[PDB]
Amino acid sequence: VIVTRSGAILPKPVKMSFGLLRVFSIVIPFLYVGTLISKNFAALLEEHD
Amino acid sequence: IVTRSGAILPKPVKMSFGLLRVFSIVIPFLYVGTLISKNFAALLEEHDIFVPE
Amino acid sequence: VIVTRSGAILPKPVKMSFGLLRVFSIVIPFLYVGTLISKNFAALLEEHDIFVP
Amino acid sequence: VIVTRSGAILPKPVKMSFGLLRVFSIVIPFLYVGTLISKNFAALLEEH
Amino acid sequence: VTVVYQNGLPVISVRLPSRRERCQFTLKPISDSVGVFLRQLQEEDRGIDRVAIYSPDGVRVAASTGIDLLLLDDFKLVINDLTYHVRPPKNDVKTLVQQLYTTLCIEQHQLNKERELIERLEDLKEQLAPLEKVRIEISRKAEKRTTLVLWGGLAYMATQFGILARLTWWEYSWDIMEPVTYFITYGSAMAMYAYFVMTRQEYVYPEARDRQYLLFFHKGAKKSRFDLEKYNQLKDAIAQAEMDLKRLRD
Amino acid sequence: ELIERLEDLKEQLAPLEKVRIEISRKAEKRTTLVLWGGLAYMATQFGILARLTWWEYSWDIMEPVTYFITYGSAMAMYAYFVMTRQEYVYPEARDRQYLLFFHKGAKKSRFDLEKYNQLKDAIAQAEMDLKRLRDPLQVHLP
Amino acid sequence: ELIERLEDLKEQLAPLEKVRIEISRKAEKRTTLVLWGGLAYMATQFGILA
Amino acid sequence: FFHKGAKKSRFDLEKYNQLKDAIAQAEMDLKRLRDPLQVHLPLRQ
Amino acid sequence: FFHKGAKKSRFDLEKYNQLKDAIAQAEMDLKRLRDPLQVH
Amino acid sequence: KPISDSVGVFLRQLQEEDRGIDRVAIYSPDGVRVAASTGIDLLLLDDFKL
Repeated sequence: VIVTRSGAILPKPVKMSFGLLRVFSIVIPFLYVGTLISKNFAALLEEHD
Repeated sequence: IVTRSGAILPKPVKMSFGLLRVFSIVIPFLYVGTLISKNFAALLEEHDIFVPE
Repeated sequence: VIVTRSGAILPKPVKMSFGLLRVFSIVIPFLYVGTLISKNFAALLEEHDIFVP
Repeated sequence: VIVTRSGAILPKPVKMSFGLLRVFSIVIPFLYVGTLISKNFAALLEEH
Repeated sequence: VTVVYQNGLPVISVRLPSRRERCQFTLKPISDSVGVFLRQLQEEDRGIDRVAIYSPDGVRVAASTGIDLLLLDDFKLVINDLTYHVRPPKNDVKTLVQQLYTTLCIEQHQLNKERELIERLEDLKEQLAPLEKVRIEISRKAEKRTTLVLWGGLAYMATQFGILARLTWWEYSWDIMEPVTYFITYGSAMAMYAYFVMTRQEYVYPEARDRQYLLFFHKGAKKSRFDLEKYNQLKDAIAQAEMDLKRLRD
Repeated sequence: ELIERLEDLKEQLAPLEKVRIEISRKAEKRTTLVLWGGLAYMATQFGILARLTWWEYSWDIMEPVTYFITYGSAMAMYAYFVMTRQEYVYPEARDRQYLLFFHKGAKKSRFDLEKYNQLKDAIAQAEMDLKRLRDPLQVHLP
Repeated sequence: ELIERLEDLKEQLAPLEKVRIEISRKAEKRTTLVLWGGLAYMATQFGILA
Repeated sequence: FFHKGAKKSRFDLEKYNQLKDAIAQAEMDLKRLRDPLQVHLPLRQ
Repeated sequence: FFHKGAKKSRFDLEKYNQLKDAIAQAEMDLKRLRDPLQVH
Repeated sequence: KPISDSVGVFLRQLQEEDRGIDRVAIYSPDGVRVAASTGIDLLLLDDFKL
């Protein structure tokens, strides 16, 4: 896998530039969206029965 | 997705309204499940095999 | 998968000869082995005061 | 696979030497250092 | 009319006049000829007042020619009155003497090319060995780093098991720590999906190990300033020479 | 000449194949014993936990026990990837275990694996050449 | 000779392919039934727990 | 399910898959014969 | 999504992936004709 | 077809195309007779007395 049948070595595979901080910058605010929607669903659940 | 020659695969085949038939088979059997769960709960609530406390 | 590259149909995939009997006849007595080695182990812990309750 | 295309049985599979001993020499002390920082974190967390 | 070999069989669908059926006639191209076709046409019904096949020039074609010769062109289908212009859908000495010329001069050409190819093989082995010496050392260092990454992953697993193990049995309750010990598993699932979407590559352990091995190998070849393009160029060249020398074994 | 040579090589193949069948059914019975023993452990764990949930303990006693058993086996499969360089996949692990038993049994019984394997290679390599020489399209034979 | 033999084998296919298509559809319908029955087992095991 | 249905209808299948292998053999032979009759270059295994 | 965009913009995908097979076949045949082993 | 047919196949086709024919032959530009198994392309090298 690391070595082709010829004996060559595969090139450096593609890494998404700044993709790790893209994941970190999409997980955190959508976690805050989950934070907001937990309260704003539990409150209207308990208060309007 | 791309073959050896550089060509492109045919269309990914779908089915005859898959979402509707999946929903129409998952929901009534869910109702049959909750019905037979209630029926089994009553059936061994009649005898002394149950355990709610 | 279903057919060969040629379109010929594969031979019948073999089931185990009386396999469904031979599996549950090893499952259930070893469930009893797990019964026995646990009812001995709980008594061994009850004897020497290492047990939790 | 077990045989190759020609009926050629594949050779003896590579093991690493003392590998069960090497993993047993590594699972234990890292579990113990997790125990150690467990003590360090538990005595300090609700202390603040 | 329609002659459709979508089945592989060119099947004419045709009618005679005063007939109920637009009758379909299946025919082989090469063995079914006009004669046995008219045998089929005369056993199918009774419209054998006159029936034939004419040329586009109007000449009567042979009654024993193959339909493969017929359907290569259009024709006049002959019934007693009307005319179907049926439309179906659809040097040599030099090649022989060139094969003859090369047949005289294969063996000396192969015997020359064998020496030439062994010369190229030997010269490229000479050109490949001193780069191979640096490649082995860089591969050893990258393998050491990836092996320590494997053992550090096992270290992470054992340390996580220890910190989860101590609190539940000696300090805290299982009832107040089971959510955290679930969310570590759900975070591991999110991390697997993050490795997939980050790398366009499925998180399985040999492929992840080889991923980190290649990244450490090209980091080491960059830091030791290795000529990787020369190295795998010469590996490809020697592999091609070995394939050609395998071709010369007959 | 080619068919006499290939039958000579089959003749040399003839005893070693029977020896390989004997050692192969031995190693196959051993790896089937290993498979049924894995099923045995898979059963007796469930029997142990079947007792320890209701019969003499509670669920909140053994719930972290089951949790750490599953997490420990999830870690142990990674340990299997550390030991040999392949993931714990059932036909793949069965192939490794069977072939390891094969080489153990061939080391004990001491028959030529290499003279089996080289010669079994030469069987198919000469048979491909006979197949190409008997081509109905590349006329050599009348 | 080969394009003769190909159409000979095509005509020898021609009666038996229909019986094969019948058996194939007849078993494929049962496989669809057992797939939807697996999903039925899954939905019922969800519901009796819920 | 297929071998079940075929044994229920007593479907002869050795003739079927032998026929399909012969047809695939013929088509591979035509695909090899594509070379010398159009490109006029030598053949393979 | 690519077949959706294909049905949208209507760019003869059948001609394209036929022509890819044709150009790969002809390219392999030319490399076959440029054998370093046989006089051509 | 010149690559597949001999003279005898063409002559039997010419024979069966009618019925009122009994004697057929293909002669040379000279008086001699071209046989039945002779290839058509060898006959189409030159003219011939039919």
